[PDB]
Formats: sequence, structure tokens, C-alpha cells
Amino acid sequence: MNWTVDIPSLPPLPTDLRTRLDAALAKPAAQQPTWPADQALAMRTVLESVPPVTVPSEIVRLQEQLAQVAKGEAFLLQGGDCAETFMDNTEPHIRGNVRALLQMAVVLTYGASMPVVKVARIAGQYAKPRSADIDALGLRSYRGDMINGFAPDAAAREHDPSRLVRAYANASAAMNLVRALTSSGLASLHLVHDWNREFVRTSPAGARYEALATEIDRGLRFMSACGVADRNLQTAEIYASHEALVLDYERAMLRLSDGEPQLFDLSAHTVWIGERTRQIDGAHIAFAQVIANPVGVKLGPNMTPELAVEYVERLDPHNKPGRLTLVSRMGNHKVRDLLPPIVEKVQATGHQVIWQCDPMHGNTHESSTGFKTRHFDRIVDEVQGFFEVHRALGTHPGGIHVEITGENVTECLGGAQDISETDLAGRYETACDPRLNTQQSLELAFLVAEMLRD
Amino acid sequence: WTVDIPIPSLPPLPTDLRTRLDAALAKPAAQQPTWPADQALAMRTVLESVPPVTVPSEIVRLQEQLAQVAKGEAFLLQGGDCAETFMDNTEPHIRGNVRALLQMAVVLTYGASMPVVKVARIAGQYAKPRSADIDALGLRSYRGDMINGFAPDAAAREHDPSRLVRAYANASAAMNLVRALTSSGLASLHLVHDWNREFVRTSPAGARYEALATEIDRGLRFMSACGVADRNLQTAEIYASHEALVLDYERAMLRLSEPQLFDLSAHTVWIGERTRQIDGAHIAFAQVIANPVGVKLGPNMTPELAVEYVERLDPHNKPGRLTLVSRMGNHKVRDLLPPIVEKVQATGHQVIWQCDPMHGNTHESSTGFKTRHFDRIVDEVQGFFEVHRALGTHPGGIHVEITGENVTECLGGAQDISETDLAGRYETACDPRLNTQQSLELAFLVAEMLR
Amino acid sequence: MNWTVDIPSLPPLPTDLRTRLDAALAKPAAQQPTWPADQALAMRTVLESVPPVTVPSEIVRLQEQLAQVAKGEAFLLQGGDCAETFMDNTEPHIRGNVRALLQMAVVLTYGASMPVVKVARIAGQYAKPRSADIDALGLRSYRGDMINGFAPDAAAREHDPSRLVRAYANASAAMNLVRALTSSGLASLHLVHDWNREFVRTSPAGARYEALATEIDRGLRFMSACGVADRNLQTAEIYASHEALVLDYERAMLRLSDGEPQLFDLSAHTVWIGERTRQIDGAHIAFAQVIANPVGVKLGPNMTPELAVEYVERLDPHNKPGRLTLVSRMGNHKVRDLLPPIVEKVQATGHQVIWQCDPMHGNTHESSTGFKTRHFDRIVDEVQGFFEVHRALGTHPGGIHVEITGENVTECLGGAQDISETDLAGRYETACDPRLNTQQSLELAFLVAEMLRD
Amino acid sequence: WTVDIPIPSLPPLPTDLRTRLDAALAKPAAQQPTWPADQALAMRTVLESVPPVTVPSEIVRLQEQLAQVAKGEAFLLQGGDCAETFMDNTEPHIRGNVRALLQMAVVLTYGASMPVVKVARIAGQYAKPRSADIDALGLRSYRGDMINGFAPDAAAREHDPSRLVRAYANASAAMNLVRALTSSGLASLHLVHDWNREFVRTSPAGARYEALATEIDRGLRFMSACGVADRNLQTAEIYASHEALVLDYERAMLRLSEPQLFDLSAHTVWIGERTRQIDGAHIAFAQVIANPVGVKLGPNMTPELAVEYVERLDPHNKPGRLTLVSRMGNHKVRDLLPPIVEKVQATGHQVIWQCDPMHGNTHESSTGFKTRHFDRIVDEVQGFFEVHRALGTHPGGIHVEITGENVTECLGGAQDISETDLAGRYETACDPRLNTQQSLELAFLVAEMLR
Ligand SMILES: N[C@@H](Cc1c[nH]c2ccccc12)C(=O)O
Ligand SMILES: N[C@@H](Cc1c[nH]c2ccccc12)C(=O)O
Ligand SMILES: N[C@@H](Cc1c[nH]c2ccccc12)C(=O)O
Ligand SMILES: N[C@@H](Cc1c[nH]c2ccccc12)C(=O)O
Ligand SMILES: N[C@@H](Cc1ccc(O)cc1)C(=O)O
Ligand SMILES: N[C@@H](Cc1ccc(O)cc1)C(=O)O
Ligand SMILES: N[C@@H](Cc1ccccc1)C(=O)O
Ligand SMILES: N[C@@H](Cc1ccccc1)C(=O)O
Ligand SMILES: N[C@@H](Cc1ccccc1)C(=O)O
Ligand SMILES: N[C@@H](Cc1ccccc1)C(=O)O
Ligand SMILES: [Cl-]
Ligand SMILES: [Cl-]
Ligand SMILES: [Cl-]
Ligand SMILES: [Cl-]
Ligand SMILES: [Mn+2]
Ligand SMILES: [Mn+2]
Ligand SMILES: [Mn+2]
Ligand SMILES: [Mn+2]
Repeated sequence: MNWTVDIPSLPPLPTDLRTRLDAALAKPAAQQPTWPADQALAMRTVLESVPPVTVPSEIVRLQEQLAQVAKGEAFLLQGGDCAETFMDNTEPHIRGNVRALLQMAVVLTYGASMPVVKVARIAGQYAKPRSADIDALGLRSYRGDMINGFAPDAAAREHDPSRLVRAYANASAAMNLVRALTSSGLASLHLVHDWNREFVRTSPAGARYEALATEIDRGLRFMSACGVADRNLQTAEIYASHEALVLDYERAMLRLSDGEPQLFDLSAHTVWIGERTRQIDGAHIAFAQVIANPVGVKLGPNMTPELAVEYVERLDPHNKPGRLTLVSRMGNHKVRDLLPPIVEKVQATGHQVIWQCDPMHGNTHESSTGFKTRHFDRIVDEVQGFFEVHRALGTHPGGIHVEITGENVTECLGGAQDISETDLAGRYETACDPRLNTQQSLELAFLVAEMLRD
Repeated sequence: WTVDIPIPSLPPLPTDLRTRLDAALAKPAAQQPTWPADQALAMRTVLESVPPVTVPSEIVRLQEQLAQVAKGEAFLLQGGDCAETFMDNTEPHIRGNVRALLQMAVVLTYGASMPVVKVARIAGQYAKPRSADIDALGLRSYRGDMINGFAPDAAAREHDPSRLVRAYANASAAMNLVRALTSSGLASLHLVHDWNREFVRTSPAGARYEALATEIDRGLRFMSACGVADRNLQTAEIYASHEALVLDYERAMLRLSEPQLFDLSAHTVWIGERTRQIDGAHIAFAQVIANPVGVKLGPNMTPELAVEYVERLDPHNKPGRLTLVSRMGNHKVRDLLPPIVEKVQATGHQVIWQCDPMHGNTHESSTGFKTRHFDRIVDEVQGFFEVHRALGTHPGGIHVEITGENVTECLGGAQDISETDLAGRYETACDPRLNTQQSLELAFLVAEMLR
Repeated sequence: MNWTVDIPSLPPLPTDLRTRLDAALAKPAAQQPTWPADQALAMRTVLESVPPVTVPSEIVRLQEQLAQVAKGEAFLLQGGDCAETFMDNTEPHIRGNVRALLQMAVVLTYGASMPVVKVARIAGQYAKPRSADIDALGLRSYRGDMINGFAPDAAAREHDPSRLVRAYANASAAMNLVRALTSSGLASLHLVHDWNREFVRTSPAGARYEALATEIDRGLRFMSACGVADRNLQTAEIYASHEALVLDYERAMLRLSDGEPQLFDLSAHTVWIGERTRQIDGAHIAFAQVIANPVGVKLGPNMTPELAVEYVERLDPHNKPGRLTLVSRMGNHKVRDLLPPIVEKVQATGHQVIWQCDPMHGNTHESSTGFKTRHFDRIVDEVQGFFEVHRALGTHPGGIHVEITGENVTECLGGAQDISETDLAGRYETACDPRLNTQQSLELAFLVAEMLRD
Repeated sequence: WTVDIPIPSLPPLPTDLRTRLDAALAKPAAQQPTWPADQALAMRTVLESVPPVTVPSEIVRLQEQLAQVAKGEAFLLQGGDCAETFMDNTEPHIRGNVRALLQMAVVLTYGASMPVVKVARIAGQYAKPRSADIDALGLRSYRGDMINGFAPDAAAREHDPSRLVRAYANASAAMNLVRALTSSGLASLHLVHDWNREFVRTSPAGARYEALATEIDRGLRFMSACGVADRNLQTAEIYASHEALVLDYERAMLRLSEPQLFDLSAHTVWIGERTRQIDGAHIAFAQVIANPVGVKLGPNMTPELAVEYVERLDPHNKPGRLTLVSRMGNHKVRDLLPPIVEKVQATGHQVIWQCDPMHGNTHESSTGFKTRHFDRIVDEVQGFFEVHRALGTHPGGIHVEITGENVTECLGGAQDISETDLAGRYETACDPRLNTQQSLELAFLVAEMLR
């Protein structure tokens, strides 16, 4: 039925880091688990002495790499499961997400004509915010495997602090795998292009994309023709990210490294802060202010230029390009109107932020059949609009942030597969928001690559 | 002071391999835990679907590098804790053990003048054999954290199948960390050598090694002066190994690649002295998997039998797939080893000859601790080298037990550690280990042996 | 008026090499200079103790590289002046030829999707065969600056053996320069693509080629995006070749190196043997049999399958792929009929030869205005036909052999510049056959690159 | 026994630079040939359009590497024939001189623990100063193959402007060859070290250097063991240099790159002891060109004047653009050098301090030959190092005269060369050179100096 853990050290914080961290977690914190302090402390004590998912050296490396995005010289690709589950944390599914993301990154690398830094939603994306604490069945809402259970049973939905330790054990495990995969041949560039050629061959819309797939093949053969040294072509770096929601988890995964000493959050390389949680004097923003990881903020349609600037000033006080990513998620019918003024006010500060586009969360809607769904064409249209805004202003479309899987699910309408509302019942397997399946995520990759080319 | 942690099914292995496997595991198995079989089946069912600790392509890469050891063109360095514990599975401890190993590997690379394959006793070394069924305090013996608890307490010593899952969790976590470390510049050659130079400053015997340390420093500077793209100098490959002993664990971590069947709890495993029953389940398991394998050869070993191991575990003549590990004792290796090497080189197979200068040189001190004398250890390595020099075969590698902690479990070395001192920091959970300073010392002496 | 040289050693040949070389030069030799033996010996003695233009190590390297062409995995680009002159042996003109050739090689590399081994007609192409010893003015025919003078003066046309030493001094000098250029930044791949982009921008037919120039730009940016190591991109190897015509020069430039000892001809990396000189028991073919350099044979429209095979057997006796290049030069109206049977008979021997195409020398004709000229469209058409033959037979179009310059001469009709017979008078500067100028050689590069793509 | 060889115009240099240049060359010039000025103009007109021996980007690359010498992070090695001859401009001789130089550079790279910039006296070193106007046989002095002939014969000694063109022809030919050699694996580090090991076998003093040779071998093996992409180990950069003396030649080889004016007969040139008249044409020429430049500083040098050279030849404070070359004598370098270094480091400019331990240590032996004692040479390098050690400045490089021929022109070394022996192979055309074995010997001793 269960395995067991014993309960025990960490070195003392510089007094200022202690004071600022304490000051930060004192502030109110939205969407937290409602569970006993007695027990959360115990779990935290376990987590305070485990090996971290990531290490500082990798996080400052990611920081430099992201600095190049902010300056206009690279492109950010963030993707993966909306909600990871302990039950799907298997080699096939991890391998599938890494695969999908890599396939997209080849196309975006060739189309942006510049590097793509590749960030997975993985090894920690186990918690989610909800708008209601009672879902559409009278049950306490599901909030991710880190908090409670998906199964629609009263007792499954109780907030269980032991999931804090499970969440880490899965996280670590998955990360161990992706490291391995990416270092050992799965991320070989020729092997991924091969899968892309397969997609063109068997997709219905193969013709739509054969020309560009071929041009990539030839720019790739060109490398061998010029006798380049192929070592950089045999691996790729995938970085872990998740939404920093459960502050009991994040605080327990903090560690102290350097160039004076600083707090890194080693549950991941980079975290972001959601629409529901970005309260400006709230605890998530203050926590972000204390950690050295690159951080993202979701910006929704109620966002105002002046506010946005307040985020930039609190999170990027030292003008470190790449430290802060602002992620727009307006919806295709609104991004062209709402985003331009925000970008004007922010670029006018002298701060170099990464303008990332989330074309997913502003475009959900309820199918006639009862499924949370997103139509492919609206997703494409929001990325289109994003690009138009940035071209018109002379600013860098920094990247994109999508929800995808390597499984061939049926959760988003449209795309080359003409997935109908009737088809959604076949393999609707998400534990929260609907995902672009393997074919739709790759097709979106091609389309955005054409936007990049212009 | 305890809290509990609750717990899909994918394809099963192909029926024909499941059949061969069932047949192989029906052989009797030594040293297995006495826990119920339904519980055990359950935990195995869990592990059968978790993400592996290693992936196959890494293992075939290791087989290639080891193939170069067997052919005489590289050298194997295998080291780490005797018995990993869950409570000492922390970032500092893993960091220090990786550190110590890398530090040895630098010196042995300069001295061997050939690559060193770096293998760590780590991520999975949670089970041990035991001779007695009742230990000195009248309790069930401690069999390793995979099986029971170290605490001298009736309940801690009960055999608990859930410790399988716990072990897996500690194994991947730790593995994850070494993967990150070796990729983020803890294995930057320049940095590791820096630590070695601090050691020459600090060590009571720093003068006996200033020469070789300086010579290494100048070969490194030499690489920089020749302007030689130092990317390969920024990272190292460290492989995971442990004694494959608990066949419930090892069998549940089997996974399928033509297609071969791999064990993805480690890159390589070995069969210990007490489990290599030629007709037992451990050797059979070693026959089925594709992982490299090692076998401990003790003083009771005969040439005739070693040949049986070659015929069994290297059927298709793959160089480096089998390592034979001498652990005789320094007063015995010179007599007992040469005949075995003779008989086995005769057969045509290319094996790795690896020296374990530790597990046959342990004695009990009047301070009450079980310990090992540094000089006896060094001397088994000296004898190992003298054997192979005499016979024209390749001295393949070492296989030592070490730590990065400044610990006090082995007598001697430059710190001249007394039996009085043993009580200071005797932190081991099983055998005594060379501490950080002693392991580096040994690396310098073995370095002189290779020149 | 003149500089002076003193007359002097070499080590003795293995007796078998001596015997075979003696046996070879005893055979009759066509198109030789008619000048005193007394003096030719003297010049030879000077040349027997000079530093060579090339060294053996480079020639066996070229041999391996050409082996890859024969096996179908690379492509051969040979080009340069028809006839070098001592008077045009200046840094600007050498730099111009290297430049032109490099520009072509970028395009052909990208279009073949495989390496291009780059061979210049340079540092030795100072002698030529003639069909008549009296030209159209009653003067002894001009035979290249190695033999006599271009100037139409009786005394200029006397065969002067001192030109053997001049020829070397210029050769060495030019080679010194190209080495330098190619090693020091002229052959940087980005710097050459830049010139190509300039061509597209200012050419009249820019539109014809903008798409492919852009695709090359993007496959080139792709390399940096993937973080390749750029050292191989900063230089390129250019090899010297010329027609081995004056056997007094070639024999004096022989040296003995290794893997038993062999005779290398170090006046160049590779030599070829012309239509006028390929007599099968003649001295040129026998000389080729003795040297270790890769060798080419010109094959004209009177060529027969069986003969061709005799060349292959004499020149490639050890079946060393890449050792022998057969160079077709039929003319566009004839290549499709004459070449296929030859290729059938030769491939049927088990020998792997490089099928190189010379679309120049079969397409000369006399303008209405009196200029030796070649029409661009016929040149293109012969390369087209060459490719068609090889596709139809499943054999490798190995390369091409053109006559080009970096100067903006007017010597070939047609191309994007619509160069008319009236325009030929402007800058007709060749010392023998008409050359594709810079723009026409690059346009031809694009067209052949499209044939390679198919 | 002679045969004769007969002989476009492109843009001229920009008028404003032609103006500055004419103004600079109107200064008086020492040691120039006494040949007619119309003939000379003609030959210059020829050279003004020929292909250069070097190209500018190579020169600015050299300026970068030398900038690293001046800053203390690299070391300069300059060596080759004293006086190149047309008749010894052969593949074997160039091959042997490049060989000898590379062989020294390997040892000095291991010993310096920093890159060595490798500069050869080659492709252009065809003119020499002379003290006497009438030599010992009562003939016009031999001024170098660029000017007249070595043969003791009234006619050979006439100053012949066509030897300009001849020299150019020999300079590019030779240059071509070194370019090919260094690019085709005569500069493959593994091969060059091989020759060094043959030397330790062969040399009468092979035992004094077996230690350092072995240590180098093991650092090389070390690079291979760390698996370090050895492309940069397959080739070397060798630069051409000569004493810029015949201003007709050097001026005709000027060529225009913002745009700078370069001298493309060599990568770098120097002004000798007899031509550095501060207000003369040689220093002026050095002011105008962008090439690196060196100046010989003799025993009559004063600190005050050296400063004038710095102010003149390094106006825009470019580190490494100017090298100052000490040639005092071993009994003099310790006294005479320190004040100069003092005065010049004072000025703020970063120069290269280079030791010429040869041109101030030459004496006539009773066998009649002019020669140099090996120990005196070594000792001027020792004193040079001791000076710079004392003052905290960087000992920048050496500047020796050597050959790859097994020649007998300098006394001493491991072969203990007697004055009896000098007559054996005294093949030089001017100063006596260290032979192949002696130059390598010197490299090992200087290597010990750098440690
Ligand atoms: N290492 C480079 C190139 C590369 C290797 N594998 C890849 C897979 C996908 C995209 C790019 C790559 C990068 O990550 O950009
Ligand atoms: N190219 C490097 C290393 C090197 C290659 N070949 C060499 C020969 C000698 C000395 C050094 C080298 C250098 O010039 O330093
Ligand atoms: N060195 C490679 C790539 C290259 C460098 N410079 C070039 C110039 C033109 C064409 C290719 C190249 C080659 O020669 O193929
Ligand atoms: N990567 C090489 C060299 C190397 C890098 N870091 C190291 C640390 C220790 C020893 C060797 C290395 C190896 O594993 O051999
Ligand atoms: N985990 C601690 C913070 C901490 C981090 C690192 C330390 O070294 C010490 C303390 C907390 O949440 O309060
Ligand atoms: N040059 C000589 C041939 C030769 C070549 C190399 C030698 O080493 C000797 C002789 C000839 O033409 O007859
Ligand atoms: N994912 C399964 C098995 C597992 C256990 C521990 C770590 C990783 C995976 C679970 O959480 O129960
Ligand atoms: N090492 C501790 C904490 C831990 C829990 C789970 C996985 C990894 C580590 C234990 O085993 O109890
Ligand atoms: N090309 C000129 C000048 C020159 C001389 C010698 C070598 C190279 C070029 C000539 O032949 O007269
Ligand atoms: N070195 C010989 C031959 C030679 C001629 C021309 C150029 C180069 C070399 C000479 O100067 O006479
Ligand atoms: Cl604290
Ligand atoms: Cl006990
Ligand atoms: Cl001969
Ligand atoms: Cl004299
Ligand atoms: Mn979501
Ligand atoms: Mn043990
Ligand atoms: Mn022609
Ligand atoms: Mn001299």
C-alpha cells in the first residue's frame, strides 16, 4: 500500500536572506493547500535534505542563454503537459514529451535562424490553481497530484501533505530520465529531423509543409557538407519549469549557493507565476523577488501598462536581461488591441524582458459535448497577432508557451486531423486543460516558423 | 518519527523473454530477503513501470569504453561507498564522493597515459550479503537499507518490501544529481586538479607527491598552451554500479532495448563472493542481461572455475563484457592469481582484470572496530601489478571503497591514523572506507605503479 | 631587362622507377616545344633543385577527397583561367579567380548537399596545344607563356626555354598567395555568401536566384543557431591543377616520396591530359602511369567505349577510386547520344571513376565579329545533358570543369547580361579561349545547383 | 655557368601616403647597395605589382599573438639561417630549418606553460650589413645574395639590382613551401616530438634531458587520454621575418590594407645594430608601416635612447608592436640591461623583451674561423632571465641563428665541438649557427630556465 520515510542538516541563511524570505512568506498567498501546519513542516523537513532536481550552475547558464533571448538573438520554446500526473510519469510519456518538444525546436531553430532555448513543463508541474473550491460535481476541486487526487471521490480530494514528497520523487525520477535521454541520443538532430520527415509523409496536410521540411533537410545536409564538427548536433539541453504555486514545496526546495550567496529554487530551472497568483504585494511575487531563478509572470486581459511596469521593476530591479519573462495570454480576438500599449510602456523603461506568448489559456471554451477544449485556429491566430504587434513596434517576439503531449490524444479541435466535437471522446486524457497532440503541436511549429520567416 | 507515502500498467516483457527469464530465476538464490512474496510481487509491479535509472544507449557506450580497457588501451576506476544509506543520500555526500572519485581519476589518467573509465558505487548500492544470521547484539542482521534498517531495534531489522520503492526513489534522485554535476562543471578538469593542489598543500605527506602534482599541472597548462578546444575538459562521464543481489529489485528494473534485455538500475553490476554459485540465480541473471558484469574472485577460487565463469558470461566473445575482480589479500595475490590468469587468457576471451585490494585485507582492531591497514591495501595493488607485468597481461583497474568525508575508518595513510582515532568519525554503515585524503594518496601510489 | 640564375642535388631513383620513366619519355610526344636539348637540360637542372609548388602529403589528401567523389559522396569543381599569363599574375587577378571559384563552390555545396572539392586552373596553366603551328597571321602559333610570347611579333613567338623557369617562379608565387588567401580569411564562408547576396541584389536576373540565395542564407544561419564549431567555416582548401603538356616541365618537377617510394609531380596537385595529347601509347599517358597524382583524361566526340576502357585500365590499374577522372566535352547537341554507351562500358569494369563534365571546349564557335566565343545557353545545355545521362543510368554526375575569371570580361555571349557580338569588343581579354566572366560563372553555379537538386 | 631570364601597371599607392613615404625615405640610409638608380627604379617597378609574400590579415593576427607576448602570457621564438642563400634555398634545407624550429618550440611550450609564437628567419633574409668595405681577400665585401655573390670573384661581388627580383622569387617559393609544410603535418606535434625522442636516444648528453623529454611525452599522451580534439595539434603557424635593410626591396613590397600601409615581404622585420640611426631612413620606414618591428640594442645602448625608440615606433601604445632585442654579451647583459628596462617600463608602453644571445658573443678561433661558444650563449640567456626576474618584467623570447643541418660552426654543446672540427662542415655564408643538435640542446636549457 505504501512506502515510508524517516524524519531527521541545512546551513543557516545569511541574516538578510532569512529576513527577506520570512518577510515574503508572511504575505498572503492565494490558492494554497488547506492542510495542517504540523504535517507540512514534517514534509518540508524531509525535502530540505534531499538531492535537488537542478543545481545552481545550470540555472545561471539558463540565465545567460535567456539574456540572449531578451536582446533579440534567440527564441524561447516552453511546452509540455498542462498537469503532470504520478500515474503517467512513465518512460513512454516522458520520452513522448521530450520528443514532441524537440521536433518543434528543430523547426523553430531553422525558422528563427537563431538558437532556441528549450524549456519543458515537466518534473514539477503537479499543482494548479482553481477558480472554485467546489467543482461541477460537489467535490472539493482537484488541484494537481501534489495536493489531492484526480479520482472523483470525496476522500481522494482531501489535501494530503504526503503528496509533497511523492511530487519530488516523481520530479527527480522524470528529470533523471530527461537528462539521460537528452545526453544519450534522443536529442540527436538527425534523429529528430527523421521523425519530422515521417510526419510530413503521413500527415494529411503533408503537402502544406513538405517544402519547408525539405529546406530543413537541405540546410541540415549542408552542415555535413561544410564538414562542421558534429558534437553539438548530438545533444540538446532541456530545462525544467513549472508554475510556482505551492509555497510549501518551493520553500522546502530552496538551497543557498553563489558572486555573493543567494537563494536558488532547485525544484526546477525556471518558475513562473500564474494569473490567479500574481498579487503584487502577495507572497508569490515576493518569493520570486528572493530567488535567483529566471521567473515568468502571466499577464491576462485585465493587465494594464502601469501594472506590468510594476512587475518589471520588482522582479528585474538590477536590469538583468532575461531574468524576467512577461507571458501574454489575451486571446486572439484581444491580443492586437491590449498588448501594444503594455509593450510600449515596458520597453520605455530600459529593461530588456522576454516577450513570451501563451496562445492557449486565453482560448479555452466549452464544447457542445461538454469538454474543455481549445480550437486550433484560434491558437494559431493569437500567435499570429502576437507577431504582428511585435513587428509593428520593432520589438522581439521572444518565444511561445504551449501545452502539448507526445501522445496522440484528441483534446483540441481542428488542425490537419479535423478533430470534431464528436471525436473528442476518443482519447481525451488530460488531467486539466486540453493539449495539442503530437501532430497539432508540430503543425503549429511549422506555422509559427513561417511567422518567424515573414 | 515516521510518515507514510501512498502508491498504470504498460506492455509486459515479450513472452519469449519472460519465459527464458522465469526459467533462469527458478534457480536457487543466496542471500535473499525473507519477506512475503505477494508484497514483493506488488512492489515489483510498481517498479516495472517507473522511469529507469539508466537508458540502454548509455550502457552500450560503456561496453565500448570497457572493450577498450580489455584490449589494454584504457583503465577502470571503480569507487564509492561500501553501503549507501537513505539518510546519507544528500547533496553534500554525493558531491563529495563524486569529487573524490574525479580527483583519483585525474591522477590515474596522467599516470596511465590512457583514458580512465570512471564508475561509481552509487545509486543502487543499498543491499549487502551477510555471513551471520544473528549479529553481535543478538538481532537479525542488517542487510542494507533496501532490506531493513541500521538501527539496533527489533522492528527496524524486519525485512520490508516497500524499501524496494524507497531505494528506487533514492537511486534516481542521486543519479539525477551526478548527471547534473558531471554536466555542470564539478567535473571540470581544471577545478578538480585545483582540489588536488589544495591537497598537496594540506597533506602531512604533501612532499612525497609535489613532484607528480606539479608535473600534472604542467601537462594541463601544456594543453592550454597548445590551444586545444577544452570542451572535453569541462565534463566527465561517471557511471553507476552496485552489487546486483536483491533479485526482486534487479528483475523488476529489467527493460527491453536487434533487441536485447537490459537492467536499467545501473550501468554495470557485479556478483559478490557469497552469491556467484555457478548454478545459482545470480549468475543466470548475469547471463540473460546485456549490461557489463563483474564477478568477485576470492582466495578459494580455482583456475578451473574461473574458466567456467568465462564460458558462461562471455559466450559470444565480446571484449570487456565480463570483468573478473581479484580480492585475495596482499600476502596471497602473488601466489593465487597467476594460475587463474594463465588458465583464462588461455581460453581466447578478453576479460578485464580488476583489483579489489580491500575486501580481503580487513581485520578487527583491539579498539573493537573492523578496519583495514592502508599499507596492506597498497601492497595488494603492488602484487596485482607484479602478477600482470610477469604474465604480459593488462592490469585493468582498481575497485576500492572510499568517501569524500574526512572520516576515520582505515589505519595508516599520511595522517597515521591510530586505533585510538577510529572512534573519532567512524561513520560507515558496513565496511571501513578510505577517506578522502587516503583515497587520493592511493591514487598517487598507483600512479607511480603505472609508470 | 632580366634577372639571372646559376646552374648547379637530387637522389637517385629506384631502378624500376628510372626504367619506367625512361621508357615513358622515350615514347613520341605531341605538341612539344621545338627548342634545343642543350638548353632544356639546363633549365631542367635549375628546376630539379627548387622548392616544389605542392607536396606529396597534400596530393594523397586530395586523392582521398576525390575517392569520395568517385563513390558518389562529394562533387568536383574545377575552374580558372584557360591560359594564365605572366602579365596577369597579380594579386588582384589571383584574388579574383579564388573569389569566383569560392562563390561557385558555396552554391554547389548547398545544392549537392555534399562536399565540394575545389580545384583551380592556376599556378601552372601556362602551356596550350594548338591545331596548327601557323596561326591566322603567318606567325608561329602562340602556345602559352611557358613556350613563347602572346605579342604578334615573329621574335616573340620563338620557343624560349627560359620560360620554363619563369613559369615556375610565377607558379610558386601565385600558389604562395592562394594558400595565404585561403588560410587567412578570403575563404570564410560568411564572407563569400555576402558577395553572393551582393550579386543577387545587383544582377539583372537577381529575381531568378533570390529564392535560392535566401535558402542558402538560412541554411547558413542555421549552423550558428545549432551552435556548431565554426573553425571549418573560416577556411577552404583550393588545389592547383593544370594540363600536363610540356613534358620538359613536368619531368623536372618530379620528386620522390612515399607506402613504398613513388614519383609525385609537384608542379601541381592534379594534372590532366588533353584531347590533342591523349595518344594511348604516347608519352603523356605513359607519364601519367608513372606519377601518383590524380589524373584526368579529356574525352571528345570521337571517343569510343572500348577506348575509354583502355584509358581506365592503364591509368587505374589498381582500382583506386578517385585516381582517374574522365572529362566529357562533346557539345550540347551530342553529349546525350555519345556519353551513355561510354558510361555503360566503363561502369561495367568495376572501376570507380569521376565523371566530370567540360561544357566549354565542345561549344566554341566564331562570332560574326571575329571572336572565338561560346554561347552561355549551349554551355548550360551541355551540363543539363550530362546530368540527364547520369540520372538515366544511375551513376554519379561527378563534377564540372569550366573556364572562368573574376574580372568582368566580355568573352561569352548570353547570360543575364545579354552580352552581344557587338559587346564582345569591350573587354575581350583572354589569352586563348573565351571565359565566363564573374557574373556568368556564378549564374551557371546557380543553374547547375538546381540540376543537382532536381 | 649561367642562363638569363627576361621580364602591367596597377594603381599606385594613394598620393597622400606616397607623399609621407617619399618624405620618410629622403632621410639618409646606412648600408645601402651602390648600384645605379634607374636600374633600381626598374626592378622596384617590377616588384610593385608581383603577388605578395604575406597578406595583411596574417600580419594583424601576428600583432594579436605578440600583444599576448608583451602582456606576459606568451613567449617568442625566432630562429633560422643567419644569411639565406639562393643556392641553399632547397626543399631539404627549408624542411630542416622549419623542423629544427618546431622542435625547439615544442620544448619551450612545455617549459613556458604558455603559447609560443614561432617566427623563422626565412623568405627574405638575403642582405646583411658589413663593417669593412674591403674583406680579407681584398675584394668588395659580400653583402648578401640580394646584393652580390658569395664567390670570391671581382664580378660576383658587383652590386646587381636584378638580384632584387631573384630574391623575391626565392622568397615566395620558400614561403610557399613553409605554408604547405606547416599545413600538411610536418608540424604535427606528435611527429615533431618523435624527432625529439630520436634526439634523446642519439645525443651524447641524452641523459641530461631524458627526464624532461619523458615528462613532455606524458603530457602529450595526457592530452590524448583526456580525448581532446587534436586538430590544433596537427598544424602550426610559422611566420617569416628578416632584417629590413635594402630599402629598395622593402619599399617596393609596400601594399595598402580603416586602411593601413603594410610591408608584405614578411610578417615582421627588425632594424639591426648598424642601421637604427634614430634619424635615419630605416627607423622612419619602421614608423610608417604597420608590421610589427624589432630593434637590435647593443652594448653602446643607453636608457635615454631606448626611450626615444619607444616614443618613435609605438606612438599609439599598441602592445607588442615594438620588440627590443638585447645582444650585449654574457659578461655584459647583467650590468647593461637593467637600467634600460627600468627607463622603458617607466614610459607606460608594453614592449617585448627579446634576447639575442648570439650576435654579441662571437670570437675568432685560432683555426681561423669566426665562431661562438655554446656556454657563452646559454649564459647570456641565463643573465637575461636573471635581469627580468629581478625587475618583475616578462622575459619575452629568444632570437637565435640555427640550422637543421648537422653542421660544425659553434664550439661546445654535447658533441664537444673542437676548433679542429670547425673545418668539417662549416657551411655558413655569414655568422656561425647552432646546428640542429645544439639548437635543441639550447631549447632544453632555456626550458629549465622558464621553470
Ligand atoms: N545543440 C544545439 C543543436 C541541436 C542538437 N540537437 C537538437 C535537437 C533539436 C534542435 C536543436 C538541436 C541546440 O540545442 O540548439
Ligand atoms: N598549433 C599549436 C600547437 C602545435 C601544433 N604543432 C606544434 C609544433 C610545435 C609546437 C607547437 C605545436 C601551436 O602552434 O602552438
Ligand atoms: N571548409 C568547408 C566549408 C567552407 C569554408 N569556406 C568555404 C567557402 C566556400 C565553400 C565552402 C566553404 C569546405 O571547404 O567545404
Ligand atoms: N572527459 C575526459 C577528461 C576529463 C574531464 N574532466 C575530468 C575529470 C577527471 C578526469 C578526467 C576528466 C575524461 O572523462 O577522461
Ligand atoms: N528551507 C528553509 C530556507 C533555507 C534555505 C537554505 C538554507 O541553507 C537554510 C534555510 C525555509 O523554508 O525556511
Ligand atoms: N627529374 C628527373 C627524374 C628524377 C626524379 C626524382 C629523383 O630523385 C631523381 C630523378 C628526370 O627527369 O630524369
Ligand atoms: N509514479 C508512481 C511510481 C513512482 C514511485 C516513486 C518515484 C517515481 C515513481 C507513484 O508515484 O506511485
Ligand atoms: N533520502 C531520504 C529522503 C528521500 C525521500 C524520497 C526520495 C529520495 C530521498 C529518504 O530516503 O528518506
Ligand atoms: N609576373 C612578372 C613578375 C614576376 C617575376 C617573378 C616571379 C613572379 C612574378 C614576370 O614574370 O616578369
Ligand atoms: N634557388 C635557385 C633556383 C630558383 C630560381 C627561381 C626561383 C626560385 C628558385 C636560384 O635562385 O637560382
Ligand atoms: Cl536559517
Ligand atoms: Cl556483528
Ligand atoms: Cl636517377
Ligand atoms: Cl673578411
Ligand atoms: Mn493549463
Ligand atoms: Mn564492502
Ligand atoms: Mn581552353
Ligand atoms: Mn648574424
